[PDB]
Amino acid sequence: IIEPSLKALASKYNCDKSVCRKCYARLPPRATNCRKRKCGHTNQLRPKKKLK
Amino acid sequence: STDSIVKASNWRLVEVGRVVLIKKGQSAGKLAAIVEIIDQKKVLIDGPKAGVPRQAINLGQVVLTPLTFALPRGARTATVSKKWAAAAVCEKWAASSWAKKIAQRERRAALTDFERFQVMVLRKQKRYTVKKALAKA
Amino acid sequence: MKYIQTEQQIEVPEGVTVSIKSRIVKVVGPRGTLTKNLKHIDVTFTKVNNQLIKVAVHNGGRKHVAALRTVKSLVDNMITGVTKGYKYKMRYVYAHFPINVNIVEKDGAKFIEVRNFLGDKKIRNVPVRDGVTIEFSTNVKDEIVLSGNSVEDVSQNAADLQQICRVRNKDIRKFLDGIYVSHKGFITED
Amino acid sequence: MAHFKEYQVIGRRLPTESVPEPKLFRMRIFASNEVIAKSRYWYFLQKLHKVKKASGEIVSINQINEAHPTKVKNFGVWVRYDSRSGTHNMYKEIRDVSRVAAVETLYQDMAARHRARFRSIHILKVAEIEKTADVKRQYVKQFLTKDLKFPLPHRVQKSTKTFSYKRPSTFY
Amino acid sequence: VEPVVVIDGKGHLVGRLASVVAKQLLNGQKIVVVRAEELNISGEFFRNKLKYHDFLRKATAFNKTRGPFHFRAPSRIFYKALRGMVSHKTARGKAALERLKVFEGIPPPYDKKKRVVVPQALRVLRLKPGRKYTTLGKLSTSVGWKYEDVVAKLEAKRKVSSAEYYAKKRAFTKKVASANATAAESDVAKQLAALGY
Amino acid sequence: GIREKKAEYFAKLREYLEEYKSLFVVGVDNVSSQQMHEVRKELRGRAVVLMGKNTMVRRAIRGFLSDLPDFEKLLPFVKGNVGFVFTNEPLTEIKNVIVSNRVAAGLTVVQVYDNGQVFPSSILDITDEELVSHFVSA
RNA sequence: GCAGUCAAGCGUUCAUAGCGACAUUGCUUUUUGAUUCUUCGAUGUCGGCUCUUCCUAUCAUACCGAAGCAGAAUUCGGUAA
RNA sequence: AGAACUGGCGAUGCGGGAUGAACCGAACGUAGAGUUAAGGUGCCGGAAUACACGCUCAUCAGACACCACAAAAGGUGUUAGUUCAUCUAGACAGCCGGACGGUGGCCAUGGAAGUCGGAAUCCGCUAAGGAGUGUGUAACAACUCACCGGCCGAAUGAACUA
Repeated sequence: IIEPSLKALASKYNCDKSVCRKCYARLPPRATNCRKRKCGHTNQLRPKKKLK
Repeated sequence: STDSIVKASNWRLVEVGRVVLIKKGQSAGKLAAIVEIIDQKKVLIDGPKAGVPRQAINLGQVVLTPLTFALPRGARTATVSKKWAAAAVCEKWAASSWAKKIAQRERRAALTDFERFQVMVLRKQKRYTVKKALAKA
Repeated sequence: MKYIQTEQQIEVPEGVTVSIKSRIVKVVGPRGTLTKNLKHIDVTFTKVNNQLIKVAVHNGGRKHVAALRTVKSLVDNMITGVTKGYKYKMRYVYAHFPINVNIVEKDGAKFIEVRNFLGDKKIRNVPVRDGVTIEFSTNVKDEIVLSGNSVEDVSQNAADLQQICRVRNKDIRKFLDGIYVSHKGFITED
Repeated sequence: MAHFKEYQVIGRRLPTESVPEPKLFRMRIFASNEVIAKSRYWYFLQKLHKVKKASGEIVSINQINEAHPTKVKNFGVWVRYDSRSGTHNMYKEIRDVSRVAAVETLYQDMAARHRARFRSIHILKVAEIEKTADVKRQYVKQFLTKDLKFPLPHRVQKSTKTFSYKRPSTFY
Repeated sequence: VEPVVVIDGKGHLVGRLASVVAKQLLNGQKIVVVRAEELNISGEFFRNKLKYHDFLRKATAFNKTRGPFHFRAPSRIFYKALRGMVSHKTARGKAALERLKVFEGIPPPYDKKKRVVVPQALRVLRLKPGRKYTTLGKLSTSVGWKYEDVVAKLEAKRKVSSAEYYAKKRAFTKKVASANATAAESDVAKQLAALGY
Repeated sequence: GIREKKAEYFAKLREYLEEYKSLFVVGVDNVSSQQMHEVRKELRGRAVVLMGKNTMVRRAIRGFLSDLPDFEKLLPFVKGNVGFVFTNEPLTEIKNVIVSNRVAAGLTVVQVYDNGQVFPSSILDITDEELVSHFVSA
């Protein structure tokens, strides 16, 4: 029903990010270090896990 | 109009050959000229005219002027006082109302008691004149 | 290292009239006019011609250099926006529930309204800014576009909308419903 | 650790029947008096040769001054110092008129920035820079740029009195 | 040098203003301060809110009646810091805080007289640029001050009246400049001039 | 290896500057590699063409100032996208093969060099009637 | 007792979703300990009852984030007394 | 808890560390002046909102030994430095020009021409070119790179250190 282009688009805006291993934050999927204070602008991130 | 109107404030710039007042120290109230810049807070000045040596100094006790002249970097004292007087710059500072008030408060300090009474009565008569004058006007 | 002084160049072309005074910057062009207030910075403007302006920092630190650069980008955006216009297109998306988008006014407030958002009985409302315009496209479905000179207004209201269209409690990666911007260009230049 | 100066300290081992007139040895020192000059001379010569002051003698001390002291000038500076956790070499540069005030700012900067102190600090070497564009430090080459000039914005006006009846300025 | 001085907190900083003022009151110089709402402080609003909230929550656990009164007004805030600077427990502190008054806005008599400034407290010059700051009126209303608007209303009214007065006086002075230069170009004027006046 | 490569290019430039009695500095702006290869295939007769980084070209000639001293004023004209068309074949003919044939307007002749002389190619493109107006009017 | 670092390894794969070996750095005094300073010309010496308040190293409720989160339910986690 | 040297409290006031037996200072006849100690000079408080070179902005800032703490380990906040490499034979950034021929390279099929994919990674002429890093066409057409050159021109990056 929903097409691959809109799919990949909303994926970009939601699915393609990265996470802080400490504060669990919504980070750019290519960024380097954390943007948040408490995590100390650490560099310990992951890619967000994709479905199934 | 189509004319873009920028307004930049206009500041007294540090630069080569820049005429300057010394405000503190032994050479307080004197003039020198900056030749070359050491850093943001340090420069080289010389006042052979005014009798201030060639020296490095601080921009905090130094105060700038709206005046300036032109000069080749690295110049020594000969060329310094040379182009200085060639520019005839003390004359221009003399023309500076700034300096006029300088010498004003100077004289006013050097006044005498009887001079002050003189001033008193002079201003009295002047006042009467201006009173009735503006009273008419 | 306390950088001594720097600056950057801003293009004020034909058709443009910029008046700057005390960090208050008005600009005029075809589409209208735009004002901005940078009294939060101590940095100087300079004209060389109606084609060319600079803005300069004196005796500056790294942050302030960065501030200068971003301020260039600001005013240039202002220029481009009151000249070419700015245009932000979002596609609605849903797998089951069509995103019922409409517009309504209250005292002439002009709130966008949305319904049917994943079966929501909720009625979502987003105020519209002044100076901005909204359009429902025809050549393509659910291709809502907004436009205006004020890039601020445009981008921020677009995001306002796609933020109020935000699914709770669930996994977004499947529950992708909500609005998403597709493209941004200029009104002018097609 | 006060207003600085410069002295050449020269000393030798104490002569002997074996070695009358032993080798002399020189060092340029920066210090606020000949006293400290001799002191640090013994220090460095202790960390170089197996001598103590009661083993040697000062041939001489000579206070030094600059050739051309009304000349603003650049120097490269090679320094050793001692951090909390170790010790490090370093090369810095200065723009000033004299070696003296150069070292003055050198030390005060190593205090402000690195908080290494005179005792922690060792000079390896100083040299005025002949050529421009051989400077490596940009905070200097800035000042090297040709036909340079600038303002000094936000003037501040020292008040000697408490109140001024008028909103002051910085028009400068 | 006067029986009175009159200060605005405009562009000023609180601690330093209070410092000089306390020293001067102790030395016996009578003061009023007004336009207190236009005080300014270092740091951002949130930090300052936090500090006010520290002072706020710190009260007498078993009776907030007798514990530390937390005042909401810009006026009384500056007052409190002044009291911290002054020995308010003495007869001396009592008399000094009697000598002193502070307001916000600027009432009739104290508007018709003059205002002064104290460079040793001034935001514009004493702060270094690039650095943030704060205003007491916002802090006060944040932490419970009510009357921030009546202030601005009356102050607009009064500034209008005053700017009107100022321009009146300016035109008068320009007339006077004319009818004084007329005799400035006179012998007695030359006499006084070489006398230095 | 990169320095050996730049020196190899220099070797080509020197070999050519010495072996060939003329070279046409040719503005090669916007020229496609296919147009270049067609220039080569037509210039298989005599002319050989050499390109590269103009900085390396100027460095080559500045190094070759020791002998062949008169290449020095090629350097004010080693600018923009330009290359050398070295040759021994006649001026107007090589100029026509370069400018007219296999052109797209678009390779131009920025400068020509022959025996320590400087030609803007205009006197070279002068066809006739100039000697006529010179000999008749004198 | 609480919280962290590193990362062997589990997690079908997958060092680090959740966990985490061997090591290791701290914190709290709601544990016991240790001491014996105070008090033996006097501190009323379990427990529960009733009662108010404070803490947060948050169980729930508000809000958000992450997941080996399809939904549901669940867990990791932050703001939060 | 216990021993070694010395000095101190207890027997001992005063100045200061707010406060304190043990710190530092210095030890007392009763008074005057003066100079100072350690300590300090925004106000409380007597004393420079003194000067000067700089570091730093903390949504939990910091602020005087003794003395009422805080560590490992991390941070592209910030500062400075080292070492290594790229680069003036022209770097990188960044733009710009070419981004081809043998050649639509082979299989796969309605159509796949460097870019759905399966299988090979050659040669030419080149400053250079991938039998292509991707955009776009039903497929060509059209672009930007890999690779090379025009441009600015001196800088760019990596790892480290405190």
